[PDB]
Amino acid sequence: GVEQPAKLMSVEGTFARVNCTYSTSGFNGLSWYQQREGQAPVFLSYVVLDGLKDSGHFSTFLSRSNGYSYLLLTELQIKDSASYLCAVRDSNYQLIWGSGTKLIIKPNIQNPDPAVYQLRDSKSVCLFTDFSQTNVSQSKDSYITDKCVLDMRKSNSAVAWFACANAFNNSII
Amino acid sequence: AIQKTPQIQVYSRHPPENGKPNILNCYVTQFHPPHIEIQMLKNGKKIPKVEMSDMSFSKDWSFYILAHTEFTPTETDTYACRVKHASMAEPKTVYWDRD
Amino acid sequence: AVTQSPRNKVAVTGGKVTLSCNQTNNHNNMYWYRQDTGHGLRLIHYSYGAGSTEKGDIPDGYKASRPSQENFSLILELATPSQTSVYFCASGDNWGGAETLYFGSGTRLTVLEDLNKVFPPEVAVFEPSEAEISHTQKATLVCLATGFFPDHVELSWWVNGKEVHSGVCTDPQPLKEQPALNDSYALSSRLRVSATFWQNPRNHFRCQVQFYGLSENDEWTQDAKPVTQIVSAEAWGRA
Amino acid sequence: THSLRYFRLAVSDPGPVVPEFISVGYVDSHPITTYDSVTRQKEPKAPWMAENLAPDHWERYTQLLRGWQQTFKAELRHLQRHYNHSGLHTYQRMIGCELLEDGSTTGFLQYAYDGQDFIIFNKDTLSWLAMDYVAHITKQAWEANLHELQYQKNWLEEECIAWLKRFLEYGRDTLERTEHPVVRTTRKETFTTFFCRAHGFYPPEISMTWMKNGEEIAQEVDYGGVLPSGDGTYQTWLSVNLDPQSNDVYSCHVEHSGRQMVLEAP
Ligand SMILES: *[C@@H](C)/C=N/c1c(NC[C@@H](O)[C@@H](O)[C@@H](O)CO)[nH]c(=O)[nH]c1=O
Repeated sequence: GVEQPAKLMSVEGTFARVNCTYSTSGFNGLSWYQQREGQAPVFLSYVVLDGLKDSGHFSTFLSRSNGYSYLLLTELQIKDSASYLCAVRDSNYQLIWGSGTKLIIKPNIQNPDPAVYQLRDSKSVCLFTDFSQTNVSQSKDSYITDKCVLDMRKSNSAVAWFACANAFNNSII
Repeated sequence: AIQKTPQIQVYSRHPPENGKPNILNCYVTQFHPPHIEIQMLKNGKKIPKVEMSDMSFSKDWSFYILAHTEFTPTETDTYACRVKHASMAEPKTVYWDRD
Repeated sequence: AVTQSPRNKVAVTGGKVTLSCNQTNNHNNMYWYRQDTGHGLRLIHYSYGAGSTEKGDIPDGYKASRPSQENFSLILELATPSQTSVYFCASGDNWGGAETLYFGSGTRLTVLEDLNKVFPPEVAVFEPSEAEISHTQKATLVCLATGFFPDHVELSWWVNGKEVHSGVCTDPQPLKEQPALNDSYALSSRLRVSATFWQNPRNHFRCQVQFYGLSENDEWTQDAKPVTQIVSAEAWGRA
Repeated sequence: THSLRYFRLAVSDPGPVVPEFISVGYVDSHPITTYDSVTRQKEPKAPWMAENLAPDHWERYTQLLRGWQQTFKAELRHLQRHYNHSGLHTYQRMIGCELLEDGSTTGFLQYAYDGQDFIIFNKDTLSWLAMDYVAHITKQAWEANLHELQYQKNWLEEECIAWLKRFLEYGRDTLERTEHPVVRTTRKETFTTFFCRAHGFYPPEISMTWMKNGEEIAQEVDYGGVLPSGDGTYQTWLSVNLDPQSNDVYSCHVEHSGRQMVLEAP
């Protein structure tokens, strides 16, 4: 009875809005949970009235009549990279769990330096690193993993294992 | 702690035609705490067919319960309703008057 | 707070599996869910108190009991495929309509028809590229764990005895090496250190992969004994 | 007007005919549901409840009610500590909403300890009203749940009424039924008392303005409330005292559901 989107992209900083639309028999409250990729879901906020709960860190506005709510996540970061689960309560107190929206956060890079290096062995893997519109793809039915971001004391990557400059089916740039 | 004295009210279901069967009700009201003992009497004997209702709640935190029994009214046989409650140190008995 | 045991399980079709949960939180509400790809969390069994087990949306094949106030166990009498999911245990503050569920760490259960397919991983670690050191002024290491099935593995880096998390960028979900049938999986984690850190040959780098597999109390006639094991491939710096 | 209520009862002693926990719901002063520690199953108290409610409603709302049985027994064991009380003590609860005429709705939620009021919830101020020092500790603890208070305000204002209207239409045949009264008048001898009696009507509402002569209402009277007959119908009586030597005639003027009747007075 609860429908929820499944993908969301945003820029580090900025903000994002995960949505949740319910069609339950009744309404006793709407709760938000955040699940970080194999960790247990963590309670985020609860809304049952019409207004928005300004928690500073985030906000959650609800619409009784229109029948939907959105979570205003702001000041995004790597920690704010998860899927979000909303659950509404039936007139007979049954939790209706939505599917979940995967909010992927885009790493803002101030020196995009598309460089592909031939990694050694210790077997020659290829590490497309430090390229965020550069969308990678898996192909050739060999082995291309997807993008990821790391931290320092902030660079992307794409490991894959022809030669490094084989120009695979991914839209390289 | 707080105890309220009941309100025994004994009457008949249908207007009595002496020698024709009837059901005489004993409608106990306004009692608290909820525990109570109600017994109906016929000429002093204990009527063994007293059927009580389930205990009901009132908005004033008091309870009310209606106990009845089938009876055949005559011109001599008297009927009463004895109720023992924690509010009273002795059971209270109310007799039925035809009026 | 709320913990689950066992954290991982690999059992044969038609076996006895018991998934138990424990709560330090003095809550009297405990639920069992199974989160599956596609449709979201689906309740299985719960309880409102000790000895008050009830059913849920999917009680098919599952039975539950609550011995004490801090124990609610999911008992799979006859295990089957498609009973394999991530099982989350949640506690509930008895706030009625308001309810803050406290979920415990997930339990990856896998039911296999033949236990021979369970494969531990093979770990390989790849030294940096000299061009990257010259260009990036940093060295991006890469560790590849391949040939493991089921996907109950966790990759971690161990630099000089310390589990580094600075630049570690393990792939979230593994990928099947041969995308057909058993389809042994493979995952790829990457660590990018500064050039100076790799140049010193005294800094020791390690890629640890923890594999949860066959329990010791299981039959294994073939050959060999692919039980839970930590497998690694070390790497030292080189100028 | 119409009203839907749900009551709860926790007592310190399971002494017979009063279980340890009781919870009954009432629609328009009529029983509908029931639950107690003896049955541990919510059951219907009216035929128009088990017919218009499928087995799932009864199944899931006992699973909740048993959760409330332990919760309610626990709150009684809490208050007895703050008063150092022992023996028998009653812990009550009343919640519900009433849809009046004119469309205006109300909501209420209050507790009671030993009959007297203990704490009362205010949905329009999102606050609890305490009665003594112990009830104030409860206020300073229940108020600390903004999620809780908002949930209840939603239920009283928005969701309870949906249950009331859903319940009125179900038993519309019984709750909107019209049974006309049976009026007989009898005579009692003073030690000159004329009674007007009515049996077997249903709405519990009747007017027995007892007249005198032709067109003069008699001032002095006696009244008895609408005592329930027990089959679903109600009865009443009202007795004037005729003047000892006046020889003025009397009548009864019973009106009920828009059908007035006029009777003789011997
Ligand atoms: C079956 C309809 C019985 N219901 C029942 C209720 N229902 C209302 C319930 O949701 C509220 O009391 C609760 O949300 C307050 O936190 N209440 C009750 O007290 N007893 C009943 O049997």
